[PDB]
Amino acid sequence: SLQTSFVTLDEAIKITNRRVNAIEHVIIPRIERTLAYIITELDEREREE
Amino acid sequence: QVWPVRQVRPVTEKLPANHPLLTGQRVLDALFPCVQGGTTAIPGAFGCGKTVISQSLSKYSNSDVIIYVGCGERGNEMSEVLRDFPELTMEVDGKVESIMKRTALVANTSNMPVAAREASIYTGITLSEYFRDMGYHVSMMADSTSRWAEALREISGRLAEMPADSGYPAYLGARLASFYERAGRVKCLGNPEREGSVSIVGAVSP
Amino acid sequence: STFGYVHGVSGPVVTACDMAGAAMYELVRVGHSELVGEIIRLEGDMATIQVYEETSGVSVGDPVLRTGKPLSVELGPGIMGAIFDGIQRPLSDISSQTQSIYIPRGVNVSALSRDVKWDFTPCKNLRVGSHITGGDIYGIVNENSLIKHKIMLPPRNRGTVTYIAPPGNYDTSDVVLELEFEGIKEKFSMVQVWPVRQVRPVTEKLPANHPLLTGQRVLDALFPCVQGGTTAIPGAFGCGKTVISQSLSKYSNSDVIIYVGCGERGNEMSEVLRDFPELTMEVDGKVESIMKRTALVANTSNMPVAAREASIYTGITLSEYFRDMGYHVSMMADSTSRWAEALREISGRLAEMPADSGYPAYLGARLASFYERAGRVKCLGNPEREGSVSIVGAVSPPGGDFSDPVTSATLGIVQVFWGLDKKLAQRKHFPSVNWLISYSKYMRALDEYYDKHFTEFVPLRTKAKEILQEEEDLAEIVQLVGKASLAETDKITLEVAKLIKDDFLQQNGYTPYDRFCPFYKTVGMLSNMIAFYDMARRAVETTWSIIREHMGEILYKLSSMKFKDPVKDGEAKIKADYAQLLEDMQNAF
Amino acid sequence: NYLSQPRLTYKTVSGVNGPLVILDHVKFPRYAEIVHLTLPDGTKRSGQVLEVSGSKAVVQVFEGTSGIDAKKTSCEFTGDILRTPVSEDMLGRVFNGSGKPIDRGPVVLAEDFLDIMGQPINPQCRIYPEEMIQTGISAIDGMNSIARGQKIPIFSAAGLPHNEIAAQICRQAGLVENFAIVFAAMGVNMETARFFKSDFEENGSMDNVCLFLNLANDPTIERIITPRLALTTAEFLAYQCEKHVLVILTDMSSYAEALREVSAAREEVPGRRGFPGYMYTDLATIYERAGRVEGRNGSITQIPILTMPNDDITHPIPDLTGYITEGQIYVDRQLHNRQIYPPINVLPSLSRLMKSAIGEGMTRKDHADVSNQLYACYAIGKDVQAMKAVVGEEALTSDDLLYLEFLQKFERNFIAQGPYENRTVYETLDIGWQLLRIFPKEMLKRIPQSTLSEFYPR
Ligand SMILES: Nc1ncnc2c1ncn2[C@@H]1O[C@H](COP(=O)(O)OP(=O)(O)O)[C@@H](O)[C@H]1O
Ligand SMILES: [Mg+2]
Repeated sequence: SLQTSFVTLDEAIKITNRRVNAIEHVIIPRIERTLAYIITELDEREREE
Repeated sequence: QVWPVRQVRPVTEKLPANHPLLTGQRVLDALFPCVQGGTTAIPGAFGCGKTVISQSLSKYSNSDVIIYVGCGERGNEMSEVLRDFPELTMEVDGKVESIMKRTALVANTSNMPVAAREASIYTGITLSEYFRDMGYHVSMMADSTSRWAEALREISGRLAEMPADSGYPAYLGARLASFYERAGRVKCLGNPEREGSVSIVGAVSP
Repeated sequence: STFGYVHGVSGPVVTACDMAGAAMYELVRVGHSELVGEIIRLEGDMATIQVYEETSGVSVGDPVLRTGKPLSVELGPGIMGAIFDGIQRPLSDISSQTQSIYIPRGVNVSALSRDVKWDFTPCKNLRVGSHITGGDIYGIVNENSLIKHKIMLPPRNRGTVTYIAPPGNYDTSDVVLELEFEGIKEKFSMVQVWPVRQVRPVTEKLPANHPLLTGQRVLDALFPCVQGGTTAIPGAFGCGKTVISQSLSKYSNSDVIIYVGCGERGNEMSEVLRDFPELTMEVDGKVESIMKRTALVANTSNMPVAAREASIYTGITLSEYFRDMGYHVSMMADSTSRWAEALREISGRLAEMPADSGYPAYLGARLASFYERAGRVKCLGNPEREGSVSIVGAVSPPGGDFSDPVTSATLGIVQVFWGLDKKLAQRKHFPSVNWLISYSKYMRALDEYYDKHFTEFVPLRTKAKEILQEEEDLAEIVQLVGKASLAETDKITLEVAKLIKDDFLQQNGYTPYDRFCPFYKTVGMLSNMIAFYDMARRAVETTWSIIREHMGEILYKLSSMKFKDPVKDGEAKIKADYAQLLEDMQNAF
Repeated sequence: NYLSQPRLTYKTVSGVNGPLVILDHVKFPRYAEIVHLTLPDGTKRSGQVLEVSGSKAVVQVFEGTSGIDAKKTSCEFTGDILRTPVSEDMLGRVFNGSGKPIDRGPVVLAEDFLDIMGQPINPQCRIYPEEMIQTGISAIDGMNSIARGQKIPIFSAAGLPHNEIAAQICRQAGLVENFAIVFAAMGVNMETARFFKSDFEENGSMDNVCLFLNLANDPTIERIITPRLALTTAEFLAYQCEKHVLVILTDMSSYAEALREVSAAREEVPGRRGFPGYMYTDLATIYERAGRVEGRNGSITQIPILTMPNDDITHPIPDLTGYITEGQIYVDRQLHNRQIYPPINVLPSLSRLMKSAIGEGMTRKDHADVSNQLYACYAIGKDVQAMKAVVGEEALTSDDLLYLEFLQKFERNFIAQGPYENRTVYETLDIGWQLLRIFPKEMLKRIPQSTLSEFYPR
């Protein structure tokens, strides 16, 4: 009962530690440099005005 | 004959384009094909190869004549054109002759004056409409139509005109429209009843 | 002419007429209460002036009294212990002459009082008839017990001495020296007036070689600063900023201090103005107050925005006048982020074009033309002296982000950055200087001093830097897999890194033994802690357990090293005790 | 040929604001004309007429309008545009930004007077650069090799050692009989000026080095004419004295930041991030003054150093530089924290003239193919390194472990070389071929089977 719950646990840890590292490294660094592009492009609409 | 560069050349009737422009590149001929008599834009940043696509299209395409307009680009790029073109030939009727015999250059580099970037575009299309009327299939490569648009911005900054978005004048889209519309496969004026074509491949530098 | 008329005021800006011989950026006095303003445009006979004060009740036709000078400081005796604003009005005299709590908007009170008497004595080389160039010391005023105020010539003029003063007590209005030149003879008192935007002339820039002994152990060893250098610190709410600003005034080898609070706050400036008069300096005799060698430039944000933008140039010009005497000045601009907000309002009022995030086009050039006024240089004048100016400019970025048109333009001009951290204050690690984000670029010029004076310090700290740089990649795996898979070589260098962050770097400022750790204590407290490391490097190449349980008392002798009080403990005893610990480690191994 | 009429001296200033002085009653003013202000307190300042209109002349001064009167200042109109006294004796001397000597020396004895704006070379008589300069750096001479007549910047940042590799490519500058180096420093510190000055005297090279140093405390309108002075003497040495010139324009971001303040004072039309609309043409008037011509045996090569803000290649300083020049050299911050001395990230680096400067007669046959495979094996292994940080260190294909074996052996052995080591191009290609030995013969797709049979078994 502790062997079948052991090998199914690290099967569900690798699918979670990848989904955490898919957010910290692919999704959030794509949003935080999208938001860095909005502010530099909204500063240029103010100088043109 | 003397002809104004801002006046469109008269012609009998416009025709739809049917024959393609085979550039020689594999992705360009297969996926995104262009016809002779068609308009094409090549945007891209520095280091992408906007010139190498234009050099490979001026050497190996199926166009009769080639007119290459360097509008505000590097001086060594217009100096490598007239180096490797007379040592490159083509075979049309069993004989070989260099591809510089079908090429005319209009070179106005970025070191040269600014307002002559506009005069180099309108010259290169008027030589392109002249060889259109003989029945040839002209192909025109404006090397940068984004340095022409920076020439219009700097002239409009001295006239104190009101800008459009990003400082360009409000008539920017009307000068680009009256330049690309002069292309097309079209039945020429005159009694011997021939047909010509102008293909404009203008590389934008955003 | 001498008078102009107002002809129209439209806010802070006055378009004064009848001013033909007026210069650009020249200070005038607008109105009946004589509000101070500067000429900013000049269209024929009219001069467009923006007023520093609040224009209210200024009529058309009020006199505009021309002065003929730009914004300039008065340099002379009576400056040590004085508190000015950014345009050098004496705050300690305005509150005494007027007996109130406000600044009365029309005070042309002189920055140096002309009622106190100063004991003047000449240089004893100058006689009547000597040729004198600009920058020559022709007298010394014994201003305090600490500071001898060397009266110098202005760098502009030149001539031949025809009248020197006898030794005695004078005001700042009495004529002291008189100089014949070609056309007319010039006479001038002990005070000189120098424009704050104009860089002080000097003979030759010298390279900076001598370090600033700040007193802290992490700053004197790992990220050293030189006298004549430019540093920068983050200006957050609380990390360590109060003790880095006060240990550098108490425990440094700098002769005079200038502290420029530049539009700070209401209560954050009243905290500074009541803590610096109550500081104590341990000179070789008895204890003294710190205000015998310290001047303050105090600005809150209620003050004018051009008296907040020119507070930096007032502070660096007081720092350069005391540089030319031969002293080693150290200047701390309390905030340069609040100074660049005074440029954005000055440029935003003139309708200048914004460059980046609202800041004007000349932001990076005005910051460079101030940090390049700092340096150890050989001064003007035939007495053949040398001086220095060190600049510590704090930067408070928005949100603690190091990407900003002020912060990213500061890190490209300064050489040293002492990175104070908010997290190390929450863990009570004092001082809170981080070691990863900090750096120092004066190490290549400091080896020539270290090989002539200490000679076992340069490879000492590079071993201490690679230990802590190793700890950050070891810190991610101690929670990943754990110490059960940690190597016998890697688990010891983690355990001496915890000895580094506890004994060397962490230094309590209220304990009487660690208020001023000199460099003889600093070289000793690391030479017995790196020699412990490499003898523990061959001990694992021959057991990690028996060196931790048997040398636990030797672990205590290194962890009570920082206690070897050097005020009341001799230097030679501390060197003697530190050699005895070195023999105990070499014998136990 | 020569001006003989006396000079008119006006006291007719009628307006001054910012850096612009406006004179009235000027008799036939000339565009781009130099004037000589003398202040009421006696100091002299120079100027340049920027716009005429009828009888007015809008002159900007090079030192700032601080103190310029409306009645007492006197402005003398030199009747010609800005020419500088150029000579062969401007080689071994240092100068400031305006024109003047710094090293306690005399003025130039003026072999002739050249206009600093120049005039553009005819593109028919401009020949292609062919002879590869072996500069002794493996990241350059391996994959980003420069030619003799090539403009190529060093894309840097703040704090990275771009001054150090500037002095390193000065010593080892030779062909695969020395370079007359012209150095222009604009907006630099005091230590950066002393680092370049004491290095050109250390290697004995200050007999053919003309330093044009303009410090950070020098006026910001003298930074405009500083590259124009250092390129009008470089055209005198290369196109008249037949000399091979190496021009280094360090801190080109301090030139264009000094270009933004002048245009914002004139209220010109802004481009991106406040820079003027003519920033492309103003940068190209000092970048396209390079190459070699057909009638001469001299040449001029430009290596303009610039620091990009916030490590961004899309800022208007390094973006508009890539459109004019012929490929860039990109030093990196991530390779500087690992204490690699040349931190040259080769992926956004380029040499547009390297294809004509390498080959069989130039260096050797295998050069064009090993550089395409060293570039592709580096680009795949950085994509693999961006994959193992998300997936794991153990869920990779066994082919993907060789790309981690490549990069750790690439950055420490190929590009890292030390500050005084000058590897030849035959040293580099035998080091670059060692890193391809760890891959199979049919995983190198860019190299054909012909030149694999001659070089890969070794
Ligand atoms: N087919 C190719 N094979 C190898 N290299 C190429 C090829 N096409 C382009 N390049 C490289 O791309 C570079 C782009 O040249 P260029 O077009 O002038 O840049 P830009 O787009 O700024 O004009 C060339 O110098 C060359 O080194
Ligand atoms: Mg191109």
